Amino acid sequence: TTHTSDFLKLNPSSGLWPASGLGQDVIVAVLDSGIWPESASFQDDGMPEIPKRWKGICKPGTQFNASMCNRKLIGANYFNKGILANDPTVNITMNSARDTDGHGTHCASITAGNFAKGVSHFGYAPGTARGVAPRARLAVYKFSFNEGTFTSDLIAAMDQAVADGVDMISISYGYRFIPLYEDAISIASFGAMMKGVLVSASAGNRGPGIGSLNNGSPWILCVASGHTDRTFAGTLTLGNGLKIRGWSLFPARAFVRDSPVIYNKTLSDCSSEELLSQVENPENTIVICDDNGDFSDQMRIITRARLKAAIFISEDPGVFRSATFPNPGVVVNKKEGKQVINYVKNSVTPTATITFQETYLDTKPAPVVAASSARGPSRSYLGISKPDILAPGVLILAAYPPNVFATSIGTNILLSTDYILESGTSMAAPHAAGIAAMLKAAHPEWSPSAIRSAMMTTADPLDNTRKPIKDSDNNKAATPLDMGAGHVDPNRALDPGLVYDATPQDYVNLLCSLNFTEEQFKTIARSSASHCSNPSADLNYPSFIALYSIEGNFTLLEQKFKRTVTNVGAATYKAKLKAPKNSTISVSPQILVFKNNEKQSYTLTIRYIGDSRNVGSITWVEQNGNHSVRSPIVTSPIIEVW
Amino acid sequence: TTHTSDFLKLNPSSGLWPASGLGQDVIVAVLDSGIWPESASFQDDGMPEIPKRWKGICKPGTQFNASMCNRKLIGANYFNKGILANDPTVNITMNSARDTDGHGTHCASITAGNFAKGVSHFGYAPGTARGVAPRARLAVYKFSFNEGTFTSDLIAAMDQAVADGVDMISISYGYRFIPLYEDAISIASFGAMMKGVLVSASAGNRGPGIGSLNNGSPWILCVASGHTDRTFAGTLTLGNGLKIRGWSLFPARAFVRDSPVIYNKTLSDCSSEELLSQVENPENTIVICDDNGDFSDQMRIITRARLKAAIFISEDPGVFRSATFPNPGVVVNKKEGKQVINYVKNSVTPTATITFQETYLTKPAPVVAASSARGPSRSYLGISKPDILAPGVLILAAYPPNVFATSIGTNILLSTDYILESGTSMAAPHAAGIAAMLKAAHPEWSPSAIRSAMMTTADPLDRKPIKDSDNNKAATPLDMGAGHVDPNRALDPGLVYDATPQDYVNLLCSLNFTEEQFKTIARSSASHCSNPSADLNYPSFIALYSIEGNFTLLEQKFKRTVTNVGAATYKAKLKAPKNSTISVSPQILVFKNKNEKQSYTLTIRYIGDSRNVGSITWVEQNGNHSVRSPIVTSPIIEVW
Amino acid sequence: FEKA
Amino acid sequence: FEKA
Ligand SMILES: *[C@@H]1O[C@H](CO)[C@@H](O[C@@H]2O[C@H](CO)[C@@H](O)[C@H](O)[C@H]2NC(C)=O)[C@H](O[C@@H]2O[C@@H](C)[C@@H](O)[C@@H](O)[C@@H]2O)[C@H]1NC(C)=O
Ligand SMILES: *[C@@H]1O[C@H](CO)[C@@H](O[C@@H]2O[C@H](CO)[C@@H](O)[C@H](O)[C@H]2NC(C)=O)[C@H](O[C@@H]2O[C@@H](C)[C@@H](O)[C@@H](O)[C@@H]2O)[C@H]1NC(C)=O
Ligand SMILES: *[C@@H]1O[C@H](CO)[C@@H](O[C@@H]2O[C@H](CO)[C@@H](O)[C@H](O)[C@H]2NC(C)=O)[C@H](O[C@@H]2O[C@@H](C)[C@@H](O)[C@@H](O)[C@@H]2O)[C@H]1NC(C)=O
Ligand SMILES: *[C@@H]1O[C@H](CO)[C@@H](O[C@@H]2O[C@H](CO)[C@@H](O)[C@H](O)[C@H]2NC(C)=O)[C@H](O[C@@H]2O[C@@H](C)[C@@H](O)[C@@H](O)[C@@H]2O)[C@H]1NC(C)=O
Ligand SMILES: *[C@@H]1O[C@H](CO)[C@@H](O[C@@H]2O[C@H](CO)[C@@H](O)[C@H](O)[C@H]2NC(C)=O)[C@H](O)[C@H]1NC(C)=O
Ligand SMILES: *[C@H]1O[C@H](CO)[C@@H](O)[C@H](O[C@@H]2O[C@@H](C)[C@@H](O)[C@@H](O)[C@@H]2O)[C@H]1NC(C)=O
Repeated sequence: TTHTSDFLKLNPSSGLWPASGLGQDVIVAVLDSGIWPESASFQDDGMPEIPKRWKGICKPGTQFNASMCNRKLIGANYFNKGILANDPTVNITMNSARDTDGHGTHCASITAGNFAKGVSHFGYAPGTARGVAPRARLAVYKFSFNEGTFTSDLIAAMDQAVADGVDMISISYGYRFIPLYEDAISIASFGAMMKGVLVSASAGNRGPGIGSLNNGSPWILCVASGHTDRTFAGTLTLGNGLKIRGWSLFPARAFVRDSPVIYNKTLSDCSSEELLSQVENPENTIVICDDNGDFSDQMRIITRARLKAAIFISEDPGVFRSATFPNPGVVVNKKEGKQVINYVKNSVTPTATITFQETYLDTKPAPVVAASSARGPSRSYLGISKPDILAPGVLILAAYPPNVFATSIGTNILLSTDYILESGTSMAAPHAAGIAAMLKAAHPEWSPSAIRSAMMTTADPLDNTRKPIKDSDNNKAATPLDMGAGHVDPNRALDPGLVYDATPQDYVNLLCSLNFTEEQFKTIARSSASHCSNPSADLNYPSFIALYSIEGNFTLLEQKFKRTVTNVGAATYKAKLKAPKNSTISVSPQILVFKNNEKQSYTLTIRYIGDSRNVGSITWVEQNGNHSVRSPIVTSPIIEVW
Repeated sequence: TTHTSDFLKLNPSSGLWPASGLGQDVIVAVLDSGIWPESASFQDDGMPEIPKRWKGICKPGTQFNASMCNRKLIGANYFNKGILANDPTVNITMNSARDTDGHGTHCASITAGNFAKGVSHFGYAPGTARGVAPRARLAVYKFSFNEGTFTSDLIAAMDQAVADGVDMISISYGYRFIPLYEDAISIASFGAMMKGVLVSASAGNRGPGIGSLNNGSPWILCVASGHTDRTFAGTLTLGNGLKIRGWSLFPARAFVRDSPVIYNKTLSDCSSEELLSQVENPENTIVICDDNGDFSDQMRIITRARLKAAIFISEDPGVFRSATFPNPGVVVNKKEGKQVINYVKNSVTPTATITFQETYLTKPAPVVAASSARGPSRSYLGISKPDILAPGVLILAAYPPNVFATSIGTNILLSTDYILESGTSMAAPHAAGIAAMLKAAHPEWSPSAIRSAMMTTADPLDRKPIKDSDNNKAATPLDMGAGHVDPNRALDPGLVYDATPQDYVNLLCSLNFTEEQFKTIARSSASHCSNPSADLNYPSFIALYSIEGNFTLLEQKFKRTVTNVGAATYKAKLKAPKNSTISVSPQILVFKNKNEKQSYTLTIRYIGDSRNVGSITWVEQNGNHSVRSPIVTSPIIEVW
Repeated sequence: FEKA
Repeated sequence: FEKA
């Protein structure tokens, strides 16, 4: 987040930031393991008085008193009843909203961290840290403790946040293998939606297997994780002058200059401690490791042996998500790996030099879907496409508790920090939640469904090379089941031209269509609605999915989707269509004329056959304007639902 | 140097700084291993135009072209003729003024480094770095190369500096075991003194033995090294709330919290790698090390064993001068060591916490470093040395970014833009800059006079007498000269013990060298000299006594001439060294106006057996001026 | 549960 | 000789 807001194009001059006053007049709630209040990110240097609308408390507890709140961290509350009920015999070490894990502090700062001067991750990603919404108000709701995390506590946290009058909810947690009426986050999310509060939730980190995501509910903004254009450097220079910008996250300014490099196939595997222990003068020599699919193990074996450094040959994506680099060294791709190994064989006295703590903001292509980001379709509900949108999630810099394990050097030295790099959809969601909040500040009347609409139909499915965003796991084009509508584009979302709006009643009608028992139904809708005589599964969503059974014979199928679009811009749009491979699509009308909040409907129809998830889209381009309302379309097999 | 200037009381409001313009119009030459030009300490942000008087060159060379100089680093020159002449078969890797060692860069920044924002030594001593004279112009002269260091190159370097018109010379090098007429820095320094250029040199780091110092010549400002009031901390907190501020310089924000601690006499020695390797879960356990006199070996054994951390018990002065701390740990004194050990013995599950990268601003201070070389001068006993005390222990200054700085674990070397370094090398450049500024405020003052001001105004107290770190007793003039430099006062001394180029010739003349040895030192600034005189007008006194037989009452008379740089009158206050009497005449000096000279005679009657100290102070009657000169008795030892 |  |  010393660059993220720049990566999103946010700025003080124009766009969402100025339009929303950096979200100063809005409030976002963070449901996680609590917060570390005294962090610079949670101070209130440029904060105007607290909105009178707010009356949330600063609940006292262990090492936390009711004065721990300010005009930035305006609310603090924790929920442990679930843990005590489960066992009253438990001694809760940190019985308050104070964070003893880090997850909560990291998310909090990512969403609404104040400007923090001169921070970094041990020299990497240096600069000023700030949340996607630097002036948004923070309300911390801790339901996750070291002693345990309980569903009921989670639900109690949200209910309280919604009741407090929160504008937005951010939650980086997910559960899998359970039906809706057993899905805590979803149950509460429904309540939040019913009361005009959008919920941004991580998609999960168990990708890239099909339908591996969670929080894939129609009334939740499901977020996926992408890489940024940021990279961390261990510049590698050989004795022959060859210079290579490899990868490295060694947490210190190591000094490895003109050291002897060796390449010995008998150990180039870097998997034997016995072998590696046989390299004389291991403290002044650099050993080269071949690609064996397990870099992290190599790093371990190298760190144990105490080599001056190691040159790791690997292109495994997992390497570029981890900040675990306890020993000096660099990672290089297959080609570069050969250049290096060559130099060494064609020389006696082959040496090398590696510098550290270098961060570059030029990577291409970007963004890119994280190989571990959970993938749709939602096994909670195939009916609607998930995830919804993409956001920065790989190695994000944010606040962190100063008194907990951060990273490591050698085998015995643990390091701590105020700002650390962390990866996952946990880092992505808060980005969205913050943006969702600023949109809500710019358009106070917009509903949770409309705001999610502005973000989706305005998203960008192209990377910085202007090509289709790739899936890290395969390098092919990412699908909607990978990145939803695409990468968030705040400044555009501020002015979407059209929106696919929806109302609480619309979600009730959708809920009923699920055909649960009335007890199950009530389990989910609790008291926001009552068992609902107009079922409807065709929810007005800003995206389309076409499902096809995979049991038996496949046969040309046909689906029709009815949509209503309300003009938030007088203007007329023409529909541009790109049909998913092996299938046809048609809209009607094909044009939409607007006189001035006016609503207007249309119907999309797809003729497809199953075998494989193909993608297409439908964009409503303004004729006398520059508005473009895009919605992804994807075909999908019908997999086992929970 | 993020604190040093504050420690000296220098500031923009009053004193030397404002009166000197931070030395913007003055030039100090640095003779060392070169410099690293791109450093922030050598940029020229708030620097006015280069004084037209200057015409020094920016000599091109390896990785160094004639555009490397600016309004700060106004001169860069190197001298390698001695090396090549010695062996033309040599391939000098860095054939220019670019520093590949660091010593030269560190010294240059200390004396006149420009303001540098947000720097530190791996988290320690953070802040803005700046030379004692932030706006003095830098003239680099490299005579020390990786391939070698030759006397003739040193002399060639000084001669050029003096020729270039430099105002002051700073040199942090020394040679021992040679007579004056074989002493490189002394020969060149004599020529410098002859031409109005004061040379500041380190006393050496071979203390605390008697007469261990070098550069102890009458025509040199010999500088000793003292501790500041800064300290670096690994705050130690025991499981029982006991909090102890110990010492640590581990170069990273290590995380050791609520970790198990053990005290076990079988390994408490911390000398056996085999024994220490028997402690299970060594990676999550803190071991206590007894004081065994070899802390640095314990640290080696500990680091090699990969223990979470270690609590070292020690008060060895060596520990507080080193930045070698490659493993998390804390050093505690003997008392604290007993508290920690007790807590451990009276507990099952004793735990400890230690945080790092903490720096605090200690009593008493300053204190003479145990390794700071001591007098009397074996180059010339007659004149007390060293001359003055200045900060030299763990000072922060610029450093080459591509050389070894410090270490973590046994296999990880680290580099830095700013590092902590100790020695008389750090102290000399402090005096050099101060002298440079004094010269800016008084453009007509001679090298001898400037040294006078710096000495007669020095502070002997830290409000007690400055201590010798090696023994914890009062420091002698042979330990710290006149005392700790006090720049602001030095600006207005009231009276100065001045001297002329002719005075030194007369002194050299009295040594009775062969006319050839004499010429070697001269060497072209004077001819072989009909008014020999060994009583040089010096702002200090030393009474020597032979130890080659029975000890009998001895007497010594000193003749001095004090000029008035302030109408005024002074009265002489006397404190005679132990086991001796002193007296002065006249007892009162009257001045009718500025620049008037007045002479007096001090007389000591003493007996030897042991270096005793006293002093003479001329206190102004209708003012606040106090001119102080130290007096020390000393045995006559082997001279070179 | 899983904290993502 | 020695550099200090
Ligand atoms: C929860 O906290 C309790 C109070 O701090 C612990 O009980 C107390 O433990 C002390 C140290 O063992 C002991 O001095 C106290 O007498 C005791 N009881 C009270 C009322 O303070 C408790 O520890 C558990 O129960 C105690 C009695 C011991 O038998 C231990 O074996 C237990 O750990 C804490 N509970 C836990 C699970 O840690
Ligand atoms: C490649 O790695 C081999 C395994 O580490 C090296 O052999 C090892 O050499 C050790 C001393 O150099 C010796 O103690 C080990 O027993 C031996 N290990 C094995 C599995 O053979 C090998 O070094 C060369 O071959 C060995 C046997 C000795 O003859 C050395 O003198 C040779 O250099 C490595 N190859 C190299 C360094 O070219
Ligand atoms: C000093 O640098 C010279 C190069 O500028 C070295 O001589 C050159 O060394 C090259 C590589 O060893 C070789 O290809 C050149 O033919 C040779 N000659 C010249 C004119 O450059 C010199 O190295 C020494 O002398 C050479 C001739 C060889 O005999 C080397 O083995 C010698 O080390 C360098 N001198 C030293 C002491 O390194
Ligand atoms: C104090 O340090 C001693 C040296 O490590 C410990 O004794 C060592 O115990 C090892 C097993 O823990 C054993 O392999 C070593 O041979 C032995 N070393 C020596 C020099 O005897 C000692 O541990 C105690 O004494 C040993 C012999 C065992 O009986 C342990 O059970 C004891 O705890 C360390 N601590 C103490 C309290 O002695
Ligand atoms: C509430 O907690 C704050 C946080 O420390 C307390 O204020 C601190 O008090 C300690 C005393 O141990 C001081 O060291 C800190 O400097 C204080 N900081 C601030 C921001 O006040 C405060 O005293 C606590 N209130 C009560 C009633 O206990
Ligand atoms: C020498 O100083 C630096 C260090 O190598 C060089 O970059 C300079 O290069 C020359 O001048 C610079 C400003 C730039 O125009 C470059 O293209 C030139 O080659 C060089 N400076 C001079 C004055 O030669």
